[PDB]
Amino acid sequence: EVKLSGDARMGVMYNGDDWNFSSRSRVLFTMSGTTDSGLEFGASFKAHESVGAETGEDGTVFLSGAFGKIEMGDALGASEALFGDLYEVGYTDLDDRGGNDIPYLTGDERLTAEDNPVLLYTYSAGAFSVAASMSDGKVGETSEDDAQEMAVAAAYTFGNYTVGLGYEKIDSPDTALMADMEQLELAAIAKFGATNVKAYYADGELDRDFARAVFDLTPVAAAATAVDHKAYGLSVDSTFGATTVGGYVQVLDIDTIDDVTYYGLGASYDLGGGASIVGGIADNDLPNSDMVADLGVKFKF
Amino acid sequence: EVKLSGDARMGVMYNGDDWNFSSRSRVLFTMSGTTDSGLEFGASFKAHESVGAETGEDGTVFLSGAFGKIEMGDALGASEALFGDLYEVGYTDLDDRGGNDIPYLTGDERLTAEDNPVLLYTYSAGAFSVAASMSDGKVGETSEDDAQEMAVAAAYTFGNYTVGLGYEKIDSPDTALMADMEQLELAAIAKFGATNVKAYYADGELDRDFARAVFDLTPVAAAATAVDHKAYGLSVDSTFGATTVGGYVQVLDIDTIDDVTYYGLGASYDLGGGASIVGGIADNDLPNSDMVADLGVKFKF
Amino acid sequence: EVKLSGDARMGVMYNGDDWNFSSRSRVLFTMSGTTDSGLEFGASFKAHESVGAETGEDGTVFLSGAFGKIEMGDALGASEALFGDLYEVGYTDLDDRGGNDIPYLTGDERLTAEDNPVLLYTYSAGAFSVAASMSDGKVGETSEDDAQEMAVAAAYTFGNYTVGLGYEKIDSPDTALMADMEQLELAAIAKFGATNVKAYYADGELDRDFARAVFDLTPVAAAATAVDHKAYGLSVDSTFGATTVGGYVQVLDIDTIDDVTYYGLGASYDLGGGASIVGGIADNDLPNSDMVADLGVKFKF
Ligand SMILES: CCCCCCCCOCCOCCOCCOCCO
Ligand SMILES: CCCCCCCCOCCOCCOCCOCCO
Ligand SMILES: CCCCCCCCOCCOCCOCCOCCO
Repeated sequence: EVKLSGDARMGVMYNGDDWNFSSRSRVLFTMSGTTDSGLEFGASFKAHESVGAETGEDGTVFLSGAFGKIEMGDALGASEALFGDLYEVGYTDLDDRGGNDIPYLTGDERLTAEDNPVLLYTYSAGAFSVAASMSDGKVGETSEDDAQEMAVAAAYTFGNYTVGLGYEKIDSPDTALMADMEQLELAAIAKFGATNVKAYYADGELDRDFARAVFDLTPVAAAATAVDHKAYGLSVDSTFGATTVGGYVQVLDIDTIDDVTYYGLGASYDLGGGASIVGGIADNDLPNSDMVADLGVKFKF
Repeated sequence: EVKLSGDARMGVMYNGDDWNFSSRSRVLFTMSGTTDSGLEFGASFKAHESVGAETGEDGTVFLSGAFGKIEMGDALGASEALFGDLYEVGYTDLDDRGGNDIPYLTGDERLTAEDNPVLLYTYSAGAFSVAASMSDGKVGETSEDDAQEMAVAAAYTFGNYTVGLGYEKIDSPDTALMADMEQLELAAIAKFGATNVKAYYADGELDRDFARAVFDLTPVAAAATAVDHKAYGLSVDSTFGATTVGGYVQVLDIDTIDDVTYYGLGASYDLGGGASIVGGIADNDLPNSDMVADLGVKFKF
Repeated sequence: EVKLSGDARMGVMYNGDDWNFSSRSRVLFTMSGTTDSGLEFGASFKAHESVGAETGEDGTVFLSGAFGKIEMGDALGASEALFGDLYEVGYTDLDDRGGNDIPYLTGDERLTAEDNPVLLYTYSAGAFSVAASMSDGKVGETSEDDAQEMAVAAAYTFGNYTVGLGYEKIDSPDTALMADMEQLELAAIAKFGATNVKAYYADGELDRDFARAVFDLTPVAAAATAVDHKAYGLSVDSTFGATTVGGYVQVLDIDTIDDVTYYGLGASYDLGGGASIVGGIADNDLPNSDMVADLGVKFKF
């Protein structure tokens, strides 16, 4: 069975200097089935991904059961599968100055995307959850000696709160050229009525020149070094009636290289029916940074 | 909600010299919704446009209400939104020698396409209609100082006839390189039973070397000059029973550069059910021009 | 009317040296309609082919009736339309070492693919079938003097068996550069309960350097020569309960150039519901050849 859903948005966006019209529409194909013993299986991808979904680069395929779910394709990484990301600000998701996303190292469309189809395993039992993920250590089916990437996370919900932790590791095929990167994450999610609060603290080590490239700095002509980093952040959103207001603030401090605090503030008004007016503002504290902002309508079909 | 429709055609086509098989199939995704106060909203794009529809280059998004409809994306331009184009000849739309389309300067996939998402506003009240359109004056969200393009049109239906007028203007970012282009259009549409008659007269001014490029002439190594042009044409089609016969003739006279009359004659036979046999013939009076022609079946699903 | 179906698979694949995750998902658009006298017409293409299906390179359009079916697009060639191919081994279709496909010269995505939309005509009456196919002798609608390719096949079912024959011919536009290629095929299909047996014998002549390129050999700096070849093979599959086991073996002997025998063995277990576990092994006898193999699940929606 194949079900269709879709979305669209339109409005105006300020990129720091000019306003521009911004719009889009997408269509999602969700396919499902149950085997005779009650195993579930399915697949989904958006229409603009038809081509990569046909090679396993985009879209995901899965099979679940009493043993947990195995998913393959552009599967999220284990930590991000359990904890997700922060309040999404702006109708276009105002990612320009850093975004609402938690800086997960692996999985998805993140640092490991070249590796795809990656595999995600997840399993819950009552109030606990575990997730583990990895590439094959080759570039999909072309047996390329590469990035072996992997992650593990686990959570525990106790009433109102989930708290969890995860570990992500990216192995370098030539550490004289690229240090291995690793990160440890702790996250705590709390819902109190119409308010959601999500907070995280991650720490680990990054390859020097990847870290210098994050902040847009030329690399240094030397062998690879690992620098230490710690990241952390918070979003709060609440809904009153049909109005949600929310924001987030996060910091990345990569030691010996630079520090940035980035943030955003947004609001939505639900017109009911699948449409809402959404608008937002995000920025960070580095040097250049010019706020971006937007305002428009978002539609779910 | 997401509805699917689609089309397909197949037959043989004569390009001036040889016959070739010609065929295609397309699928259109139409998505709709109503908000709690009865505002309508939607989005649509064809499957082969999944990629550009995801950036706002292809497909359109809209929101309508008592105030009129706002549409954003590859929106038609205001004049073309009210008056449309002439009898479509041939199963492949025999556009080779000039086509059935009225030479609108803006909107759509026309001279302004780079500008997209462009915006179209339309509003009717009883028997009158207004439409206005424009780009943002940037290249979508990449704030590129460019083509500010805009148009306005209005119509009035009085029984059997609509008559209307429109104005289209394209501003040059460096008039020493490209003159501004403008056009004024008047159109009159009349339905008399099973006969439709559409006629227009447009006039204005074009950039010299754009006009020379239309007729496929090298440009002249000089600063930009505007040349004056006037365009006009007519189509008539009628249906008897299951057979429609129709044609059009149009002329473009760009002063000091060249004149062309182009035309076409076609017929359809409806097999009922969404299929019809369609065939046609088009040509113009320039020098080379070898008639193109075709014959095949067209299918709507 | 537009119906959606789709498929997906996931598992691990061994390419001769390494195992890799391999997965995909696809969506097929099938569109149909009946005219007032009961002619059927339709079109279909997969989502990842939206772009070529819009030019007639991918997907097919058709119109059938009492006269037979005419199909245009990426239509299969006449022989392959009647006889199909051998047991498909492996969840990814383990085509690496030669595959389960019978070496048809024309149609489809085979040697004639550049030619597409190609045309297929088929007609059955009781127990007999005929099929004929061809390109236009141009490169679709760009009138390119090329490959005129064509084929004819016919079959006869007598109870338990179909036996048939076909002829395929590819004409060279410069025989000093490329010999014409031709092939004659005989095939016999037999179903005995849950067992299917398919066998073929083809023979003809190939262009020398195409034949040398098949076996991956540099060509020889001389004018084109035709070499003679004969191909033949067999697959057997049977289902016991929910387990199907099957395999095939085929040989290509191109005279004065090289001989290869290629084969594969696979099995499926049906989980019911559209999912099955499939796995397989294929290889050939040339020199390098390292077996490929796979194991995973396949899903139909
Ligand atoms: C710890 C691994 C991080 C991996 C993902 C990168 C996280 C990026 O967000 C942090 C930085 O703030 C935004 C980027 O700063 C660069 C300049 O602004 C962009 C235009 O020049
Ligand atoms: C007034 C602005 C016009 C902007 C759109 C162009 C209108 C084109 O149709 C008129 C010309 O007739 C067809 C083209 O003539 C050129 C040569 O034929 C094509 C193959 O060489
Ligand atoms: C008679 C016309 C044949 C036209 C289609 C080609 C048939 C290919 O299958 C036969 C050969 O066996 C597989 C290929 O052998 C080449 C080397 O292996 C591949 C990796 O190097």
